Amino acid sequence: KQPQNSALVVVDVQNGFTPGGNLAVADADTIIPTINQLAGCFENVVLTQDWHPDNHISFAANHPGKQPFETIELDYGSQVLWPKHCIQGTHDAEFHPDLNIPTAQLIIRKGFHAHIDSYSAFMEADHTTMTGLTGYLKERGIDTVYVVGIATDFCVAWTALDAVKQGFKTLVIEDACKGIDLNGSLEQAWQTMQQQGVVRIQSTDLLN
Amino acid sequence: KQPQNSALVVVDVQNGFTPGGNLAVADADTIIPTINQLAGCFENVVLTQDWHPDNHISFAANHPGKQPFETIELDYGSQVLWPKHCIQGTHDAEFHPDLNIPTAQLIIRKGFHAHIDSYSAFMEADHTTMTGLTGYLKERGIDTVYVVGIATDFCVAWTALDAVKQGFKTLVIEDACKGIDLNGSLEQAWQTMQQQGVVRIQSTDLL
Ligand SMILES: O=C(O)c1cccnc1
Ligand SMILES: O=C(O)c1cccnc1
Ligand SMILES: [Zn+2]
Ligand SMILES: [Zn+2]
Repeated sequence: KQPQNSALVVVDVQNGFTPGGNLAVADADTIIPTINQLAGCFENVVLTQDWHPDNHISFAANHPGKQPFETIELDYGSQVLWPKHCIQGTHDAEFHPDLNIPTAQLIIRKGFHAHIDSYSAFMEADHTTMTGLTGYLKERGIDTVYVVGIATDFCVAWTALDAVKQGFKTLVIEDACKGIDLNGSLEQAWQTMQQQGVVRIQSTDLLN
Repeated sequence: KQPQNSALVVVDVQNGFTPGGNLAVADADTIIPTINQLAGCFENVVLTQDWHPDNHISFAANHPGKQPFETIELDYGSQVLWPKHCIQGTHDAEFHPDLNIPTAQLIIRKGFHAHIDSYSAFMEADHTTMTGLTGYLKERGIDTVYVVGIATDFCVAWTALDAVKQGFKTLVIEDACKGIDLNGSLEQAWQTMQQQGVVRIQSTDLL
């Protein structure tokens, strides 16, 4: 069992990002059993939820003339636009029915500001609005974060990279993640994470 | 329309503490519509969930020869013993079906250490284990906390009192709360809360 100063952060294991959902990442449901097992290795487990209002600025539907998977320039920089997904209170937003972590101690929703996305569970896309997560973990005596979930190259990568920025020892458990790979995002995410000192590990490194 | 520096904390609006549940507080379902309406006044809304393992020390069932509602002495002081309630993953632990706050931004579970209760969403019964809530709220720029839910004299009172300890301006919205009143606990929880400068308001004051 991992020590009290470690937490597992389970990123967006939601209907919306799994097969059948509005932004389904192929095979993303196959990581769930590994995640359920990993969470049993940990004393401390947080789960995140993309939690968008219908009018969110990340939906291509809210920008005249723009299509899913196009990028647009916002006050805070480049924003990829998406199909509508994980809208607050909808089926798409719920956790995947295979997810089974009764010991989870926190559920932190993100992306709820209409005008600011938040792939990261730690900081919003404006690079300035802090979500509360850093404060929560530090108060609990947590100094080490392992990140799993969906998508590797968006919410997992940005959560991991913000965890580093905020002072956490950060690791990503690769086989408990699944990626989208838009215009080469997946390899770039791995390169950036590795440059910034995120440790790339496999589930077998913890379970055995 | 409350400013960004204020948050509504919704305490344990769960099947377990409402009519039908394992630790049912009479009429406690009746506060839910007011709560739903109040959440609509706030930018920032946090929900709490009592979240006990089956093994939990607060259950009478785990102390042979003790009865629900009797008090025993633990390491950290007095502990009321209860019916089994709000066990992790069970129907009893779930939010009440009438609760409707899609804008809620956090759900914090408490009471999950087998050996330590946690009526308060800020600090556990041992007076020392901090739950993370203080840091989360301070990080978000929140300095004022309004508290609603169940029970007025336990999880609501302790949450409010710990919030004061931690430096928040603290209010409790009386008609959006419901109590248990064990041996005078209700009137006393109000006394203590006011002595400590918790503001007692009514939903109509906010709405
Ligand atoms: O990585 C995610 O979970 C994600 C991807 C696209 C949009 N919103 C969230
Ligand atoms: O106030 C509460 O929610 C409460 C009351 C008794 C036991 N556990 C929690
Ligand atoms: Zn999103
Ligand atoms: Zn309890």
